[PDB]
Amino acid sequence: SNAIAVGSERSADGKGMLLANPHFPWNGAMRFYQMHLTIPGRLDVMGASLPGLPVVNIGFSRHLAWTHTVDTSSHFTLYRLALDPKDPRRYLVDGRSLPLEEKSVAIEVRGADGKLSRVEHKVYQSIYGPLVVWPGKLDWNRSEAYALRDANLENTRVLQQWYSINQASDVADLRRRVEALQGIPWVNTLAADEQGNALYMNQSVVPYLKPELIPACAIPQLVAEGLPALQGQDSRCAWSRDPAAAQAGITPAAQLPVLLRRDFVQNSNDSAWLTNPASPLQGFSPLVSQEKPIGPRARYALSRLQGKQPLEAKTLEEMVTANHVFSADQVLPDLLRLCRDNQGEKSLARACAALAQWDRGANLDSGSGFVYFQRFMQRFAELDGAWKEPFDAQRPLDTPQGIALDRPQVATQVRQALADAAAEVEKSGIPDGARWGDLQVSTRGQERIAIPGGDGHFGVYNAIQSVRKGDHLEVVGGTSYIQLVTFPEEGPKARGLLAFSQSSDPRSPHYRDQTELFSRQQWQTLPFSDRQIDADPQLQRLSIREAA
Amino acid sequence: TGLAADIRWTAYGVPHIRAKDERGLGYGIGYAYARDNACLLAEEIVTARGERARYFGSEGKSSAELDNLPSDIFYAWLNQPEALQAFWQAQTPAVRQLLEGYAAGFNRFLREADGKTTSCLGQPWLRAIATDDLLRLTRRLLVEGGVGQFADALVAAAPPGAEK
Ligand SMILES: *[B-](O)(O)CCCCCCCC
Repeated sequence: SNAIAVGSERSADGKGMLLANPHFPWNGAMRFYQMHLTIPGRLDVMGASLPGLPVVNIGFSRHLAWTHTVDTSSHFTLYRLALDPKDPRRYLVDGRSLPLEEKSVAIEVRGADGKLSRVEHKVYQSIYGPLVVWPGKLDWNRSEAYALRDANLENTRVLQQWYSINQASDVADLRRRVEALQGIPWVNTLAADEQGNALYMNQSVVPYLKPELIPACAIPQLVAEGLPALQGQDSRCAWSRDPAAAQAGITPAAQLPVLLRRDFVQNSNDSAWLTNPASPLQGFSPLVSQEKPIGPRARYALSRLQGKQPLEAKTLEEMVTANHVFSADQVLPDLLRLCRDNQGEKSLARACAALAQWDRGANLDSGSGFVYFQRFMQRFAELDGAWKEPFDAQRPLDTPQGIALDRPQVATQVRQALADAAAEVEKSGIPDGARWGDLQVSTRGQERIAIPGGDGHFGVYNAIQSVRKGDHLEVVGGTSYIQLVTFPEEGPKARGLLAFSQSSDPRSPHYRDQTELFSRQQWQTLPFSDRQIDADPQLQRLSIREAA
Repeated sequence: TGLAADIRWTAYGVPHIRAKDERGLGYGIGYAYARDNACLLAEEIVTARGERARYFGSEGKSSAELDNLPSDIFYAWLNQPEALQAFWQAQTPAVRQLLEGYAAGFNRFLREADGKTTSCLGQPWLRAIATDDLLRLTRRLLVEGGVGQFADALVAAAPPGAEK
């Protein structure tokens, strides 16, 4: 997901502006749905929501717009148990042997017969939560096992929290309501208001450990691999309690990253650290936010947002609709140089041509250079020390960059990766001069619609995830609900689309109407005022009631 | 005590729901969502109830690509009656009313549906929902940042035998 909030110091009109570009599945229980909710006098909010939820998750109201991105904070901890040496169904806490709890669940299974049979399954639980096994990494042997404690299991505040956000007036009010309740489960929140404040909050539900506990409560080898793993044989490694937290064992709001500015804030699923580089966010728990190298989407965004030139709504829109493959900017120039150094290598001929004609985009019209580049990058990512200038923590926006072609061992390997990638692409069935739009589609009944965009890991801001299905790449997730909101005096001006359309049902008049529009990248008004709603020539109305 | 909503649809089937209270508001939301996505919601409620293997057998998967039986084990464990009850009792009146309204509105559309925008008309798993079903979906959503990512791992967790 991407999010950009702009404030009075950088917006073309001196007011707030918000771009919301969440990347979520195109089917299933996380498929966004557009709606506008009004209780006249006290509630008036519009946006999109997830299935089954009677609240708006991402949206806007009269003076405020807000959105979310998945954060890098941990919302659970693994606990390594020390098993009782005499009994692998018991575990030690402070040297004392405790029994695992057993909860049995029974499931009905429909057989080939069409008859049901009952299946019983034992779920083992510790004081921390259920045990989990990852064969070859988190095993359950005679020495150790792993339990998982999920902080959001106790978060009964999540629905109240969005309903409260739905009633928020401005950014200050939004911040108060989120910090008070702490009901947001696992996302960042970014927002802008009419007055021109831009807000970033890393305000979610996060396991809390006092800082003095962390060096000895961590499992060093597992946290080095990115897992929030704690020592489960020490009672002192329980989540810390703090009276100010809304929920026992989670981090108080005051210890979570917040950035309130009037120029901009942004996030593309990296940590809080470089939300705005002019004001780095540092000094938080490793459970909360770390200073890790930022991905290419954020690196791209920052390269367009930095500076002193005003940001227009159009600027933010085109950051999405350009479909620029930002990863190419770090790799393609040196790659093209290697190509010129290896003309005559017939095996590289088709690839090098395609890469040279390529517009460096993931547009419908983009050439097969994108496909060659993707397969190369996948191999390039596995090479060691191939960057001409590796990540530099003192230049986090500009590194890594280039290919270390001056090192022979790198030059040989990069050329081999290009050869392998080229072979792989030509091995597949990609026709002569097929464009990216010919390949990446979304199926609607028995038709296909060409879909622009590409994988976010290659730095396409308009992130689109696809899987191979027969003769094409079928879109499974990515750019979904789009809203771009500004605040002219008349009222909120919102613009966007729901990429996969309102309905998942093929019978619906709204199964593919917005998808055709997404294909052509033609965003539309999101009508909010009664006057906007009444001006729509497609307006339909129905009133319904029934006794309680 | 009286559910009523006023719904307007603009271009692309975007609903604008107006009501005097949360119950009425929920009523309009559940009705309008059902018109577009009844089968989706029905399918995901089946998942969140741990009943996929019951309707579809062991060889299929959920829309999260988990095998039906491990998925069922996980959501039966996650959404036990006690957990749902404690969750409900911690909800504010306003949220309870939103949810009660949503269920009623979804169920109203089902009663009237003639297949115009519903492809799964007649399926045994397409049926009236309850507020508990919406709680099951909410809890399912909650744990996507946590134990939900380890659903297969939870199901696989069994103590060692006599191996060396
Ligand atoms: B993105 O980080 O790929 C997905 C963000 C979606 C936010 C969902 C908010 C409702 C729970």
